[PDB]
Amino acid sequence: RNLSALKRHRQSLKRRLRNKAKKSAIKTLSKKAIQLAQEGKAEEALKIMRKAESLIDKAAKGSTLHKNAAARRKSRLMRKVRQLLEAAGAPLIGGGLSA
Amino acid sequence: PKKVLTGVVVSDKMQKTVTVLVERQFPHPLYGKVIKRSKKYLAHDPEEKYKLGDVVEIIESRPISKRKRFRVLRLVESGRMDLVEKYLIRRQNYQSLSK
Amino acid sequence: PTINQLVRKGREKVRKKSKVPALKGAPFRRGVCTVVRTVTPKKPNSALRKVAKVRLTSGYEVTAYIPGEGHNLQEHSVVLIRGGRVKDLPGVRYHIVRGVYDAAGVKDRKKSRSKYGTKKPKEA
Amino acid sequence: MLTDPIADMLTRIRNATRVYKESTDVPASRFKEEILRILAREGFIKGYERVDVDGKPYLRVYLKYGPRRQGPDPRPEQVIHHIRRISKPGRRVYVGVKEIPRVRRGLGIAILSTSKGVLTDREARKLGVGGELICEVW
Amino acid sequence: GRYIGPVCRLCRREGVKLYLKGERCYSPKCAMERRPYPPGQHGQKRARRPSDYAVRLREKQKLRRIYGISERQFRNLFEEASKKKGVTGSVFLGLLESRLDNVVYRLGFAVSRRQARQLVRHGHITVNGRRVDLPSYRVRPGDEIAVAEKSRNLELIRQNLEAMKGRKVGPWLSLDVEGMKGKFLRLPDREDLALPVNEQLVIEFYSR
Amino acid sequence: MVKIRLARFGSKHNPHYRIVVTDARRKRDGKYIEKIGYYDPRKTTPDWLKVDVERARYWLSVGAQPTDTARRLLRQAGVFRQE
RNA sequence: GGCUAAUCCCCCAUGUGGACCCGCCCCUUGGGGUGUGUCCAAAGGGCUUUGCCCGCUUCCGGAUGGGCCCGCGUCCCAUCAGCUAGUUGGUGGGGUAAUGGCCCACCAAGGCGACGACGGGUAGCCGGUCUGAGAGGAUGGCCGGCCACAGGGGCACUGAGACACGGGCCCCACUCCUACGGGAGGCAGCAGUUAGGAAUCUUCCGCAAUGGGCGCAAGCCUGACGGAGCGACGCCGCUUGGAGGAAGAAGCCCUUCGGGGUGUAAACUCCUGAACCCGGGACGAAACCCCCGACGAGGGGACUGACGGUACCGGGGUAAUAGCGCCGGCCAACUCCGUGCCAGCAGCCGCGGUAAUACGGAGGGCGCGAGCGUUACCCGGAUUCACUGGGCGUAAAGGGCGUGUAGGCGGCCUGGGGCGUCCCAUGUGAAAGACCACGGCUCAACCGUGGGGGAGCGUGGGAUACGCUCAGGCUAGACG
Ligand SMILES: [Mg+2]
Ligand SMILES: [Mg+2]
Ligand SMILES: [Mg+2]
Ligand SMILES: [Mg+2]
Ligand SMILES: [Mg+2]
Ligand SMILES: [Mg+2]
Ligand SMILES: [Mg+2]
Ligand SMILES: [Mg+2]
Ligand SMILES: [Mg+2]
Ligand SMILES: [Mg+2]
Ligand SMILES: [Mg+2]
Ligand SMILES: [Mg+2]
Ligand SMILES: [Mg+2]
Ligand SMILES: [Mg+2]
Ligand SMILES: [Mg+2]
Ligand SMILES: [Mg+2]
Ligand SMILES: [Mg+2]
Ligand SMILES: [Mg+2]
Ligand SMILES: [Mg+2]
Ligand SMILES: [Mg+2]
Ligand SMILES: [Mg+2]
Ligand SMILES: [Mg+2]
Ligand SMILES: [Mg+2]
Ligand SMILES: [Mg+2]
Ligand SMILES: [Mg+2]
Ligand SMILES: [Mg+2]
Ligand SMILES: [Mg+2]
Ligand SMILES: [Mg+2]
Ligand SMILES: [Mg+2]
Ligand SMILES: [Mg+2]
Ligand SMILES: [Mg+2]
Ligand SMILES: [Mg+2]
Ligand SMILES: [Mg+2]
Ligand SMILES: [Mg+2]
Ligand SMILES: [Mg+2]
Ligand SMILES: [Mg+2]
Ligand SMILES: [Mg+2]
Ligand SMILES: [Mg+2]
Ligand SMILES: [Mg+2]
Ligand SMILES: [Mg+2]
Ligand SMILES: [Mg+2]
Ligand SMILES: [Mg+2]
Ligand SMILES: [Mg+2]
Ligand SMILES: [Mg+2]
Ligand SMILES: [Mg+2]
Ligand SMILES: [Mg+2]
Ligand SMILES: [Mg+2]
Ligand SMILES: [Mg+2]
Ligand SMILES: [Mg+2]
Ligand SMILES: [Mg+2]
Ligand SMILES: [Mg+2]
Ligand SMILES: [Mg+2]
Ligand SMILES: [Mg+2]
Ligand SMILES: [Mg+2]
Ligand SMILES: [Mg+2]
Ligand SMILES: [Mg+2]
Ligand SMILES: [Mg+2]
Ligand SMILES: [Mg+2]
Ligand SMILES: [Mg+2]
Ligand SMILES: [Mg+2]
Ligand SMILES: [Mg+2]
Ligand SMILES: [Mg+2]
Ligand SMILES: [Mg+2]
Ligand SMILES: [Mg+2]
Ligand SMILES: [Mg+2]
Ligand SMILES: [Mg+2]
Ligand SMILES: [Mg+2]
Ligand SMILES: [Mg+2]
Ligand SMILES: [Mg+2]
Ligand SMILES: [Mg+2]
Ligand SMILES: [Mg+2]
Ligand SMILES: [Mg+2]
Ligand SMILES: [Mg+2]
Ligand SMILES: [Mg+2]
Ligand SMILES: [Mg+2]
Ligand SMILES: [Mg+2]
Ligand SMILES: [Mg+2]
Ligand SMILES: [Mg+2]
Ligand SMILES: [Mg+2]
Ligand SMILES: [Mg+2]
Ligand SMILES: [Mg+2]
Ligand SMILES: [Mg+2]
Ligand SMILES: [Mg+2]
Ligand SMILES: [Mg+2]
Ligand SMILES: [Mg+2]
Ligand SMILES: [Mg+2]
Ligand SMILES: [Mg+2]
Ligand SMILES: [Mg+2]
Ligand SMILES: [Mg+2]
Ligand SMILES: [Mg+2]
Ligand SMILES: [Zn+2]
Repeated sequence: RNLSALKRHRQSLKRRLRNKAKKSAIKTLSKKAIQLAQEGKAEEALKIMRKAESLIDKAAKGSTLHKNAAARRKSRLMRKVRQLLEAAGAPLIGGGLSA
Repeated sequence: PKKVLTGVVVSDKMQKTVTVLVERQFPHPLYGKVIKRSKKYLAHDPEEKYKLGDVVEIIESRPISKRKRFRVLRLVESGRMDLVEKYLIRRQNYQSLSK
Repeated sequence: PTINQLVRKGREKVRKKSKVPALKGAPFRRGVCTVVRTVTPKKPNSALRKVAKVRLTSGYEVTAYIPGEGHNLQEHSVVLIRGGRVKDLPGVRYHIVRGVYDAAGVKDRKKSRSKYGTKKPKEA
Repeated sequence: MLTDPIADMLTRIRNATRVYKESTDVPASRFKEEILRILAREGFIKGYERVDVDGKPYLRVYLKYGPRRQGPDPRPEQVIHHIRRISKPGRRVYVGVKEIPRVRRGLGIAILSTSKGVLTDREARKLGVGGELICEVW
Repeated sequence: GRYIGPVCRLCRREGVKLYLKGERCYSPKCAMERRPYPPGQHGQKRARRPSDYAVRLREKQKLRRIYGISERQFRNLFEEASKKKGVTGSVFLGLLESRLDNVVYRLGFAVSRRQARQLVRHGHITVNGRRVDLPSYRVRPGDEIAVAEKSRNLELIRQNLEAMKGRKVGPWLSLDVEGMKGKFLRLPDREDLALPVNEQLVIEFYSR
Repeated sequence: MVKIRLARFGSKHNPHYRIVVTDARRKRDGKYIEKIGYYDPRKTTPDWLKVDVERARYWLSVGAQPTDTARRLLRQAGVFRQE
């Protein structure tokens, strides 16, 4: 009995609590941006969207949120931000997106 | 070679979709006679261009939905309702032979 | 039949039905005896045939013929079932393996010892 | 309606020869004419010719038989010992080029309708094509 | 293990002379002389007409007993001959003649077939410089079949080759009597063998 | 990792190897991609090793990794010899 | 609760490049290029420490491996005829590496079925294998490919990759520990135990080979594997002697009592030398490694055995296992005695109620022979489900008759198309097996090398007789 593959399981749990955490952050930022786009605040929503994109690419850096899943999240995020922004648009910051 | 078939549009009633009937001849594997069997494919009509009774070509496509893997390539011969009437009569014959 | 009729309905394969539900399709099946009996034969013959009712390891209850001249088989002895019917005794669809598990081979049998299961004698 | 003209012609010939007739009138068509041409070239019939029966076109097939024989039944030996349609409506028969049969170990013929026309078995094999296997004759 | 026991009783049962005794099937003692009838209590009785299966069976038995093989190798070699190109009967006979022990008998090294099988089995026989003790070994055309120098001093071999002086050898064979060599030139054809056997009957026997 | 190794295809006490290109994760006697030689350890024939070098050169150019024994046999036929 | 290191984790910078929204272009489903804007990188260790090695980061591509999709093929029951509510489609959304009712909300009312839906029964599938003249039938053990499962059921985490046999969570059954609160388990891995069963092996040897995982390497791990063991379970090869030897010993058998048989068979004469004894004794093994050359090429060198002192070679050497089935016909092999519708044989026909070639023994014979029989099962014969290849007046079989739906089938002439049909080229048809040739173990079984073949499907091209289709025409069928 007592095979040291147990170690893997141990490590597994660690990695779980990492990935989860990161992922949660992403989501909580994404909504935070989208809401502000729905309420017509261009600059703040843009800032939050930039932070969210950075977080997404950093999660893609590790085994948490790797290949084009991250591109999916970024594409959906920027699409919804630019679309929701078009209610008396006024793209204040203009940084996060292409003019 | 993405498979290309030819059939008659036998059902209109769906949104952005047509039901096509595609026939096929082949020799019976033992008794050798030429037997003719048909099959209904669901084709994707994006512009609602094709109507009932049209003879169209169907092309193997990236799946649009469940049961939908083909798109209407082009119109071949428009408006021969005799085949449609044959299909309708065959389906209507099912009212008998039950109880 | 027309060719079109053969396309529509086609020839029907004929199913075989096993004459021997000595189950699992096994070559032999061991069981325990219930009766050791002497039975009268069918119309054209006349004799006293030694048979045995058997409960089987397959949960079956059959009747088997006792080959040879004399048998040591009794009411509660275990035996093996070989299969094969007796033409003149309706009911016995199986035979008994002699020299196996309780049923010693035929004594003073010197001609055919593969069947009837008796060991080779010695010549002084 | 007549449902198989080719088999009908073959049977007309079969019956006419079985009663030792001199000729037989078969309703005329180009395909029948080709079959008859192959037969005449292969020596199974004396020949044939177009004719008009009550204004409708027909084909007079002149059959040939053997010599009169000895003993009982002096009826001459048949030249068309056997004729049999193979690919009939309801079960069409098609053969490749390796699937062309040798009729009666070569003493007979197999008539094929191929892309290059109506040929015999030897003709189709030397031409290298297959097609619809119409009939055996030997 | 092939058939081992009284032999000339098979000289009698087949009704024809098959010299598996070597000598003494030549001198007036084969028991085919003055006793041609089959063995047993019913030997001298009248022979009822044999069925077709009987004829085919006795012919195949005649052949197999002549060559001394078992039915297993016999039938397997027969299937082998049937698969090859050519007449099954002549090919079968040539394959039986290609047996090493039968070649040793054909080259006159041994008096009989069984003696040749023993001379092979004990390693007294050389094939292309090497020893072979397998009687079922097949000799290809061109192989040299000699006697190992260890056995060249043997009295039996010198006796047999002493009698082989002036005697003739099969047309598909050749031998040097002093050097005890020999050569399987070619496969013998149906005519080359004087076997009193109708091979078509063996073929018809294995048809069933 | 696609590799180049040996598959034992002889019989008991009669080993015969096929020098073979295959993914390392399959059985050593299982399905392979290409058969690019055969090795006979007992050397019972005049030719007991053949390679067809240029194919091995290709498969090495794409990243196959030969076994130490496979590499030894490939070098014996000069897949690596570059003069 | 406290301390601490790193190729563990985080932030910033550099942006080769990449990702994303928007615009443009070329392509055409989400392919490629481009512009601006936003976001994104990393790690060190080792020595012969001035250089190299083992690594790390972003990206393009290659390779191998897979995911998803589609045409076609894939058992039985119609005494299973209607099935369907995420069910069919749409819009938007979620999820994934990726399409998708995969999931979700809203909208539409669809989808499938006699060309076998739905239901029930059975079943891993294939390369192949067995049989068969072939078509076909049957089968899928072993080897190879794919799938599925890891006590039963569900679920996700980690990761390039799992919904994970020797990982995790929960429910259920069972076994074990228990301080009664709670725990530990998972051989369909190699042996082995037990149960069940007619029945299926050693708790073996070994890392020497081949392959795998990690490592710079040395090396470690490997019940994959290479061998050995047990079982006539199969295949193949081999022995139980060879030659001489009586018009023919005894015994046994039959008899017409004269004899016939066992039978050259034995005894015996000579020769060879299975076993066992003695000695030599392997191939499988060359790299990794060392050293020269620059850790390359190249050259050369050296360590490395389970099998096993086995295979094999040389020497010596003894005549030294035979059994099983059958003998009425099919079917090859016959007599005597004994038993008397008893005792029994039997695949079918049938034997035995006083001469039994059919029961039991003997003698003799036939068939095979380290086998021979039996049972079960598959194909065969069986043209007895008939495509090849059958039938329906009286033998099984014309439906009581009609009307007509679907379907099947379609007169003559011309033309267009080229769907069937045919031809060529090519791709695919893995390996093994099968076939052919050569070869390696003294032969074979076994194995290697090479060659050939191949239905089907993909693509390109061609032919148009027939079938089809479209257009036109005709009157012999049909109708008026
Ligand atoms: Mg570890
Ligand atoms: Mg939150
Ligand atoms: Mg992941
Ligand atoms: Mg519509
Ligand atoms: Mg859709
Ligand atoms: Mg309905
Ligand atoms: Mg009676
Ligand atoms: Mg032959
Ligand atoms: Mg010659
Ligand atoms: Mg045969
Ligand atoms: Mg794999
Ligand atoms: Mg190179
Ligand atoms: Mg702490
Ligand atoms: Mg702590
Ligand atoms: Mg600290
Ligand atoms: Mg890191
Ligand atoms: Mg940065
Ligand atoms: Mg740049
Ligand atoms: Mg930029
Ligand atoms: Mg539901
Ligand atoms: Mg819903
Ligand atoms: Mg909508
Ligand atoms: Mg969607
Ligand atoms: Mg259908
Ligand atoms: Mg099952
Ligand atoms: Mg065969
Ligand atoms: Mg199957
Ligand atoms: Mg399987
Ligand atoms: Mg196994
Ligand atoms: Mg399960
Ligand atoms: Mg489970
Ligand atoms: Mg990993
Ligand atoms: Mg995943
Ligand atoms: Mg699983
Ligand atoms: Mg386990
Ligand atoms: Mg595991
Ligand atoms: Mg646990
Ligand atoms: Mg038990
Ligand atoms: Mg084993
Ligand atoms: Mg190793
Ligand atoms: Mg290794
Ligand atoms: Mg070092
Ligand atoms: Mg260990
Ligand atoms: Mg093993
Ligand atoms: Mg036994
Ligand atoms: Mg054997
Ligand atoms: Mg006497
Ligand atoms: Mg003797
Ligand atoms: Mg001696
Ligand atoms: Mg060695
Ligand atoms: Mg060596
Ligand atoms: Mg140096
Ligand atoms: Mg070197
Ligand atoms: Mg080593
Ligand atoms: Mg040793
Ligand atoms: Mg010796
Ligand atoms: Mg003796
Ligand atoms: Mg007889
Ligand atoms: Mg008997
Ligand atoms: Mg009496
Ligand atoms: Mg009597
Ligand atoms: Mg009587
Ligand atoms: Mg008797
Ligand atoms: Mg009998
Ligand atoms: Mg008897
Ligand atoms: Mg006897
Ligand atoms: Mg057996
Ligand atoms: Mg049968
Ligand atoms: Mg049949
Ligand atoms: Mg037949
Ligand atoms: Mg029947
Ligand atoms: Mg028929
Ligand atoms: Mg009949
Ligand atoms: Mg009647
Ligand atoms: Mg009747
Ligand atoms: Mg009637
Ligand atoms: Mg009636
Ligand atoms: Mg109609
Ligand atoms: Mg027509
Ligand atoms: Mg039609
Ligand atoms: Mg075409
Ligand atoms: Mg091809
Ligand atoms: Mg092949
Ligand atoms: Mg091969
Ligand atoms: Mg050889
Ligand atoms: Mg084509
Ligand atoms: Mg044309
Ligand atoms: Mg035309
Ligand atoms: Mg018209
Ligand atoms: Mg008119
Ligand atoms: Zn003799």
